[PDB]
Amino acid sequence: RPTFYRQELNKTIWEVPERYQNLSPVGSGAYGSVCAAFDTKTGHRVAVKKLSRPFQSIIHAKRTYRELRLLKHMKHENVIGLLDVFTPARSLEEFNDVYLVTHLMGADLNNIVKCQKLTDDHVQFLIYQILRGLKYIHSADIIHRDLKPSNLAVNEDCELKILDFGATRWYRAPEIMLNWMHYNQTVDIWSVGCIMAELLTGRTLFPGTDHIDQLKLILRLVGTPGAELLKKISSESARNYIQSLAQMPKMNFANVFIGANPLAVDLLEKMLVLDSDKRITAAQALAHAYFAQYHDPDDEPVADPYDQSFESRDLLIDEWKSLTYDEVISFVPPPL
Ligand SMILES: CS(=O)(=O)N1CCC[C@@H](NC(=O)[C@H](CCC2CCCCC2)NC(=O)c2ccc(CNc3ncnc4c3cnn4-c3ccccc3)cc2)C1
Repeated sequence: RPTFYRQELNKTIWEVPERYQNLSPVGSGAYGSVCAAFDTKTGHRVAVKKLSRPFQSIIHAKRTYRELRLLKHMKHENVIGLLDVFTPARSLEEFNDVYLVTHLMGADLNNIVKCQKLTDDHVQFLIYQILRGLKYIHSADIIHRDLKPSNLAVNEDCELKILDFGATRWYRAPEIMLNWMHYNQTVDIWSVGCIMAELLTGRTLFPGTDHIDQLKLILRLVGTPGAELLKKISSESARNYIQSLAQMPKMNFANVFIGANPLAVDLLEKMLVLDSDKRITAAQALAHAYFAQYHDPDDEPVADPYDQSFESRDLLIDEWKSLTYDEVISFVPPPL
């Protein structure tokens, strides 16, 4: 067990191993309780996040568990990984505080776009990397559900990591804003479509004042729902609403991206599909011709089996808090 040290940072008690020095608060608050540190073991900068009110309720307890269970699983170049998870607690009796260590983020994809006007070489490479990360995540039966530029970290090499820091609206698949039952991984693909369009056009594709405004901007671009789609909505009320919000004059798809590489527009067209059963998968996307320059199949792995069975459980804080401790004590850092 390592030696820890106390610290007040913005009226917040920060106890960490001494290997993590120069803790400095980052994200102006909005990213939760996060500090930039210096990993003295490796001499790189890192992010320490102290988890906030982690065992307050069943929901918070179970959510603390899922996160640690997820971070510990992600061993892929285009997805966030865990360098370190620690607690000051010398026992389960005392366990209340959880700290997570990751690479420090230099820029989100948002910052990138503010900095520079991206080329088609950039857009190919960036989207290739998101779809690669998604192929891995999807293989483990994990859906991101909140893919957006602020959750995409991008380095000096334009190398990219998918993460979730916790406007979502702009990038959200339409089935979710209509609260339909059926939900597949391709909700993420919709988001990649929205993100890619933004990288091509430099503007929010569906900049919707509210969710109803959003759904109008979508349906005028991706068409009044087809016979095929409507034949999969159950409620008369829902079907009448969906076709009721598709009363904006229809728009021409390729018109919206005049100037873009046609191979890009071709790909966008297979991502921004109303019918999620007919929307392309991450693994198919990787084989699209727009990624000729990068797409290597032998180098686009799937994840290992991910035990998600805890998702279905109604347990007590002390079960959640105990399963969490198990996972903290038993963590094995990645190699350097
Ligand atoms: C459903 S739920 O309810 O469980 N759900 C609630 C909302 C938050 C969700 N988070 C996660 O479950 C994911 C892990 C799940 C994976 C993520 C990848 C896709 C597949 C699923 N967790 C993460 O992705 C994460 C991110 C950062 C950290 C710590 N690291 C930083 N935390 C803040 N800020 C930072 C840094 C680094 N740099 N910066 C930074 C910020 C600003 C400026 C400079 C640097 C820790 C964890 C969980």
